[PDB]
Amino acid sequence: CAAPCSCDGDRRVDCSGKGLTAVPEGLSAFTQALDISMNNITQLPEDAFKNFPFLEELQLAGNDLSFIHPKALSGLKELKVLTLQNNQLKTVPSEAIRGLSALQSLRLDANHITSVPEDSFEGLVQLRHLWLDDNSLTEVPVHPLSNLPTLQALTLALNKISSIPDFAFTNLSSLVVLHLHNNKIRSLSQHCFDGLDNLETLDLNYNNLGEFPQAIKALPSLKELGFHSNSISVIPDGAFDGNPLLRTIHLYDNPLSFVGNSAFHNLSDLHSLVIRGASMVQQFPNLTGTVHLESLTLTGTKISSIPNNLCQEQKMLRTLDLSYNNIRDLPSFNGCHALEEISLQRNQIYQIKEGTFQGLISLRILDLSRNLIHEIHSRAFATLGPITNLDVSFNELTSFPTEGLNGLNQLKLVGNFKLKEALAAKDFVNLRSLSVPYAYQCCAFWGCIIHCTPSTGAFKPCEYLLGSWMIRLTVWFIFLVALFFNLLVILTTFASCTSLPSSKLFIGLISVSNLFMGIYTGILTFLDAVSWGRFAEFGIWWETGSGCKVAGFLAVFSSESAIFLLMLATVERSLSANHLKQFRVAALLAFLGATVAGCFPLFHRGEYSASPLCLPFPTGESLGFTVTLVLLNSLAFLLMAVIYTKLYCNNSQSSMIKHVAWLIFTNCIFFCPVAFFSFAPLITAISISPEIMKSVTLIFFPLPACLNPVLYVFFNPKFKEDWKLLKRRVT
Amino acid sequence: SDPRRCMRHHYVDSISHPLYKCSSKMVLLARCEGHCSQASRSEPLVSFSTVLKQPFRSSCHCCRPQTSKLKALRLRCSGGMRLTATYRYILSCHCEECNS
Amino acid sequence: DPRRCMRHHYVDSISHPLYKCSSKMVLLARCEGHCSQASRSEPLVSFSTVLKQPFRSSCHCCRPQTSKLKALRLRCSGGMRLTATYRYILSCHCEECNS
Repeated sequence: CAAPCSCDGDRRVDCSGKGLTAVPEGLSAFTQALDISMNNITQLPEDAFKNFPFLEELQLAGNDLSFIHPKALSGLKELKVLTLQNNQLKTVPSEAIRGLSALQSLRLDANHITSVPEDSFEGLVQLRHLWLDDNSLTEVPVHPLSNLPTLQALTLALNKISSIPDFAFTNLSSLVVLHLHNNKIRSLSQHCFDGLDNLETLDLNYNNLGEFPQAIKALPSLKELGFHSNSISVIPDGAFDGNPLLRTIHLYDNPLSFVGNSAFHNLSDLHSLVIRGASMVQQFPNLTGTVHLESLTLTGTKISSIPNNLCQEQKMLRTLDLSYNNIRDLPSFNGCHALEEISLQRNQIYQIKEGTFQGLISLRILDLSRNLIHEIHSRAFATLGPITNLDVSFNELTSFPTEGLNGLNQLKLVGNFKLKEALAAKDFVNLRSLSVPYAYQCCAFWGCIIHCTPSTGAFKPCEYLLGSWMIRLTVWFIFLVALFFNLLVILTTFASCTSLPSSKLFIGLISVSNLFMGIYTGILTFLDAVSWGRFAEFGIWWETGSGCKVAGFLAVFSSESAIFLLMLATVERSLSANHLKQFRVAALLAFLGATVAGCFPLFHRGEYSASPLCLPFPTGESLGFTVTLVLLNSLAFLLMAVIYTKLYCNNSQSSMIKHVAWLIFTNCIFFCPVAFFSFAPLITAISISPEIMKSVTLIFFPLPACLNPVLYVFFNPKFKEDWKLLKRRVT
Repeated sequence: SDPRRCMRHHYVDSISHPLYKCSSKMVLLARCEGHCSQASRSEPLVSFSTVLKQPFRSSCHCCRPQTSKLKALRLRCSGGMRLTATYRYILSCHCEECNS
Repeated sequence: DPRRCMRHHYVDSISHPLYKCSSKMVLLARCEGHCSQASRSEPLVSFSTVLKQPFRSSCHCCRPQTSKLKALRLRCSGGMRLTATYRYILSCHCEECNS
């Protein structure tokens, strides 16, 4: 052995990985394989391998070699493999490899070779493998290549070849592999592949071909063909005519527009066919002869019909994708025994018949989304047992059968609006993922690991509308007090025929507004009492019908009318501290405006559909009318306070003033809590829970409707006595 | 130098990723094939018991690799991807028993 | 061709070693020869970070096909004979070692 090597092996010396700048000395003369790659050898002197007469394999990759002496490779008559990649050879050494008649494999890739001398490759009578990729060749060396009839593999990828002339490879009768990808080829002559009768692999990817090559009708032994990532747009009718043994064709990443009808027929060895983006194709391709397909893909076309003999002719299919077409009638799929995946999304399918999916034992995945399907029979589901995924979404379904789908593991039925019935929870025991058209549909499955998409919370209860047994009691008490007290005040006020002062007048109308609020609370309590613990089948009908619209109108109309009426009362006292005629007209205008504000949300979309209570500001995750309404209410309260402050600074008169005061106050604080819950995303409000929010909204929103009359019946007495006096005197 | 002896041969194969869009590469591989002078035999084991277990003393020699090295190929795919293919390159071969 | 995978015969004295016995010679059978099919080993390629079985090797061996369980009582010079056993190859053919 010598200082810088291994020399350990069966006469196999390996010295790669060192900093040797020259061939080492002192090795055995019977070495049959030398590996001195990855070193700092830049030049080979004359007779540099005279101590290795029996060497057979030589590796010189990774060096900075840039000059080979013509007589450097002398006496290597047994050399068979020579590697010279990752070097800096500016040209192919023709006078240095002349005496290598036993050479079989030669690597010259990753160099800076840009010229091939015409005298090169003269003397290599046993060459089999040649590497010429990763170079700067601008043309095919036709003349040098007509000297190697025994060549079997050739690569010319990653170069700058623009076109292939006539009879370029007219002397290579043993070539089996040819690579021409990652070049700038944009034109092929007619007679350019003549003589390649044994060729099996052809690669033409990442080029600039503008038209489909007609020169491929000369390779009867061709099996694999690839021409993807080109600019081919039209495939001529009858293209693969002289290639009956094709098994793999790559044609994706091309702007295809038209494909001939009789173009892929009579290909018994093809196993796959994927075509995408063929916009100007309106007929199903002919496939009389191609009966060994395992995956068919035809999407983005204008195909409107499917031949009825698709499964009968061929029994090898596993996947089928026919999305993005104009298909509206589905032929019988009986016959495709081996079929497993079907994709038919984004079509015009309108019905599903009994025999559509009959005879599909191996079907596992089905996709029928965005097809506008509205009629599905009670069949075509029992024959497909082992099915896990069923995607039927964004359709016009009205009734979904639940027979034969007990083995599902993931169901998607989100997007339909006419399916208001409840799905049975006993028919989806094995189901694990669910999405439903309505939120309340999760109640049957999820309790009274599924993880349904709507994810019902406090605002979408399943059992109790109101909630706990306290809020329910709180809302029941508010309804029983406010209605009767308001009725007693109206009857006592609108009794005498004497002239009614405006101060005494506004009280009757505050009462009539409140009476309307008590009617809304009673409606809510009756609805809760009717459906106790069964807020599953009474939710969709309530929230998608006419009851919600009526209830929502009363809440908005009653709440907004009282605030506007209270504003006039404060101005009336301020003006008093003649004008009696204007006050009635003002009251009539306030009622008219309150009616418009209430009826405005009944016409637009998405509102009165956020909570089962149908209030306008149940957060409304509608940010119009709600935000608009809450801002208007805040501006009216600030003006009354200022006016009364003005009046603050500014017997019976003292009693009336004091009465109009308490209401500007009793009312202010509650509007306060509801409005604070409202501005939630700006301050985060220390992450208020949705249940405490619902409880606070229920307790406080109708709360003034019951405290306003009691501040006038018995508590804080001013003239109630007179009323009773006068009414009783009346009775 | 019988042509049918246990020796090593070279051939070229094309490597491409099955799923990711990657450019194909042409690589050189070493293969060992031939015949060995030693023959195979199987003799009945003479057991003295009530239970018999594989009573055949087999001795068969096969042409198998002796020394090899592991080299990885950097495959360049569409966009940004550096998928790596690995294989062992055969350095030498000899005849060794299949069982031992 | 005499080098093909055939069945040969031999003898062999029989005497119980663990305990004194008499000796007896029986005709056995074995296989020996070369098969026409050759052996080859080709490497495997895989794109995963973790390596796997580096090579794919095929090899044919001359191995028995059919056997008969037999027995042979002897004389161990004891209170009883203790018996033996084997398989009497009746036909032999080539088969994959790793089959």
